[PDB]
Amino acid sequence: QTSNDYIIGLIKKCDDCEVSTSKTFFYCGIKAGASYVENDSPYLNDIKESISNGTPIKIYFDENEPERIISVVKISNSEEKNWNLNVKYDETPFKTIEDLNRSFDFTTTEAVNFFNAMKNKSCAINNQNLCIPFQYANDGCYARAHMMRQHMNYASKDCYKIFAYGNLKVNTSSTGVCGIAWRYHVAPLISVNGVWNVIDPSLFNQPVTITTWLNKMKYNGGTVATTSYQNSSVYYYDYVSNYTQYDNNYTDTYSTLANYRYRQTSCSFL
Repeated sequence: QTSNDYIIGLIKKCDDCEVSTSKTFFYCGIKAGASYVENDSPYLNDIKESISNGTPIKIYFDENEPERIISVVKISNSEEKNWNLNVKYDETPFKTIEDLNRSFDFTTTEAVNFFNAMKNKSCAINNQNLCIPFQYANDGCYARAHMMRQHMNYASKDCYKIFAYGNLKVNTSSTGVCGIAWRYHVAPLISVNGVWNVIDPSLFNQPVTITTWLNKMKYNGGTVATTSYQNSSVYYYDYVSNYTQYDNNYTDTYSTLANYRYRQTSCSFL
């Protein structure tokens, strides 16, 4: 088995995943969705060793089944250095909404135009280099949010990132049931007439309130454990460990957009 689908990062055991005597579930790097490896896989011990040492590794995924780990391999010293250079452990500065209230300000129509402009960059609508894979719900929220941030900044606007964490579940099907499960989700957050609005074309067709955004992620008994607010420069943030990843040159963003460019949402449950 071969694949061009890899990432470099930490692996964590998935505690609240489906019980199985044949598969073991993990979270790889900063993916919002779980992966798994077969229990008889000759790489399972490499995964465990990586967890014990708390070090990043390269993980390859089945090109026909993106959730499935087909191998892992130790990374080089330069790969490890480059990975470490984007990592910080630090508390989020922001604990409340009032903290955000201190360019971040959009008019109502500025917000709507921006939303629409981002929606039109979807790979499903305009398939081209750097298109944003809104059509692929399983993963990639971190890169979609960071790319939206870049486009904002070009117009001299900025945002915060809102992260939700928990047993997140959404129904992506308009007609029936195409359920997707996440450990977290992130989207840009902008100020419109003094109300913070989430900009998430992967879930909505317009700017919405935080409450509306969070409520979407409680499908089929889904729950939100907590949320975190972050500077837009923050690519990923783990509220439990304070793990913080930056992507200042949009290297990982571009790589992720490209990886998911042609992917279609795969229903986690039916």
